[PDB]
Amino acid sequence: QKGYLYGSGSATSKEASKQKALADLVASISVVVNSQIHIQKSRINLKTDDLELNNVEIVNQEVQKGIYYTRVRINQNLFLQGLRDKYNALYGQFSTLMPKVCKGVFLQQSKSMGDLLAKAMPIERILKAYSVPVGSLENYEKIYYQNAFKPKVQITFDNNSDAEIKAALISAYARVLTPSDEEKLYQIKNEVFTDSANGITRIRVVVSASDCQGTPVLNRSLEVDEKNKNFAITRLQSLLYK
Repeated sequence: QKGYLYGSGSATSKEASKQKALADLVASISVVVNSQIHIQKSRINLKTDDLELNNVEIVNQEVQKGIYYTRVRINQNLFLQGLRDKYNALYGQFSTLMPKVCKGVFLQQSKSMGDLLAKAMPIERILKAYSVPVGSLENYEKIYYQNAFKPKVQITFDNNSDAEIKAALISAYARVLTPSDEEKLYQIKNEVFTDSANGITRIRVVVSASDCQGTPVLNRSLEVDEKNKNFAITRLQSLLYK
């Protein structure tokens, strides 16, 4: 009950009006919120967006001569409860991302943990600044730095292959991975003919979650690209049309 925040907008379309008014409402709440953490910090950082809200009230709607106007508001307390909720949903989504069938994690499952922790911390900063509970991420962070940032995956090669480019590969693999030798964690087999062929599988199972890359440009060390291109591959497999 204690508080109601407003937002309002006008556009040559009813829908566009609605949208300009939410935007303006989120924008308006960011302010009240940022300066609440500012009048708390022991001495507009975070900018909220629709993701953070739900189904808010329409207080005015007018239309005249082609322009539409919409004004919206939301209860401050319902707004916080909704943050408590998106947070709780983030927390219990993390638990479904941890170690599991192995001790090791792999790419997307890691990127996702990174994302949750990145959405959660700001939400949590807000919540603590208003004296709502939920206490701690510290534990999850630990679990993240010790299993998921990177992380550690074994990297195998073939009885022959070759070193430099093998080096090139491990080097690129490394801007995303931490080559490890400990077991009970995801593997990535390799075979390089002139251009690689890559396997994923994890502990207890051979879940093949991997494809095979090539680039016939043979110009010696100047084929640095199987690397320069391998990154871009492995990155955009964290879910981005691969």
